[PDB]
Amino acid sequence: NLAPLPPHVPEHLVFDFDMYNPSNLSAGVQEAWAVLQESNVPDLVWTRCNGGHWIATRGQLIREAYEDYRHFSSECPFIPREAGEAYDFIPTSMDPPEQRQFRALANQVVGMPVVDKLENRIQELACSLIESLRPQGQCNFTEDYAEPFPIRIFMLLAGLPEEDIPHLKYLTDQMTRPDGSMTFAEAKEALYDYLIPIIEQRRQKPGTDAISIVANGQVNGRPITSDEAKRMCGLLLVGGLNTVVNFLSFSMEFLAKSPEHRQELIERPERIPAACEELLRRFSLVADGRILTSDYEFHGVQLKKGDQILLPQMLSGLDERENACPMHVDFSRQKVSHTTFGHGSHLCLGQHLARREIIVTLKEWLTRIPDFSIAPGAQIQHKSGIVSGVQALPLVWDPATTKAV
Ligand code: HEM
Ligand SMILES: CC1(C)[C@@H]2CC[C@@]1(C)C(=O)C2
Ligand SMILES: [K+]
Repeated sequence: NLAPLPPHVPEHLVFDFDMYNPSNLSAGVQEAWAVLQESNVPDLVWTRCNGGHWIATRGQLIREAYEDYRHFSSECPFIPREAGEAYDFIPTSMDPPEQRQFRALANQVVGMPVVDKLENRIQELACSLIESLRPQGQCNFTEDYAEPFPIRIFMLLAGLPEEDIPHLKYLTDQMTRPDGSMTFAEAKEALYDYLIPIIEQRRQKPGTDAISIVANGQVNGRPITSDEAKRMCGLLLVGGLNTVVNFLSFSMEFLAKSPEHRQELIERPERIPAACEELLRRFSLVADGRILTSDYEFHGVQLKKGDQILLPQMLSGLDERENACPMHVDFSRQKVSHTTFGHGSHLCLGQHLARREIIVTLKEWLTRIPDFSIAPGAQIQHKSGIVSGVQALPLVWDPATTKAV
């Protein structure tokens, strides 16, 4: 159902795009979202779907809005409104300068230093998972690697039982790609019920894991509260279980269909970091937004206080104004422009971990399984939401062409 058009919204700016089920989804999710950048669509439109909200379609506007937190607040960053209001993760639900201290603490646990420290376990796991698959001559990448690799590394960092992964993944799936079984608030409360006793125990008997570090951290001179700890940890769980996990599948689906791109990285490995960046652009997958703090005219459009605006991080790099031939993958672009990891004060803190996991995957997989393809008769399907994903990715290969190291 489309929501009634608000009086202040001109009819020529309406474009009923459903971020949870785009029309051209069969052509791939990024392609489905790119229809918003066709010549028939204004730079800023209003969709009546999911309660009704604005959507900035150009990199220029997305960057702008993400910078101007005074007008575009993180307080209600998710669509639909019920989700945006229930969303209380730290520091994502706060605007500068309040998020400052909280962002610093989260940085201690998932920042650059920590990624350096865990580099060996990351390399270890990738190699391990891949050496297991190698002889099989086939695998469902989404469950055999995309999920275990990033998630187990996160469980290791947070000090959580790998036994809890299925329960935790389901809950985070409901917060990014809702299947209807639970509302955001319900998924959040279940997640919080899981976290609370664990935070309690670690505040009493502190450890070296991320949860202990956060739970016993200091924010602005005083100790962090159990609630604040819970809200930051809730966010870490989502980032850990529902980001790289989804992205790896888009990348590997592409590689499975691009023999020439695979060989290119095999021959010239020094290019992998650039290829990681290019894949991050072409297969960007996040889309959240902000809320108007007051009436405001943005690029000739009258925005009303309380209006929600989706600022798809995914679109900036697909914008032909930012990158020529945006849908083409070219590992040697002189500049890969994108906002895949966000923009503004909330720029992703886990980006260093994400890039390491991606780069390690690229090199390690290609070393052992240089030639692979999508299973014949496989119909790959994508799913859309706050973070898009791949339903399943059936891969097949000849073991005789692979090699152990
Ligand atoms: C492919 C990988 C990833 C992508 C595309 C991604 C994307 C994003 C985006 C777009 C934002 C900003 C959202 C906003 O402004 O409202 C963000 C923030 C954040 N990300 Fe990531 N992320 C990735 C991986 C991770 C991982 C592995 C973690 C770690 C668990 C993580 C933790 C965070 C945190 C804590 C923030 C909040 C920072 C703040 O509010 O100041 N992310 N991420
Ligand atoms: C939008 C995000 C990818 C970023 C990290 C996890 C996520 C869903 C958030 O809530 C902030
Ligand atoms: K909120």
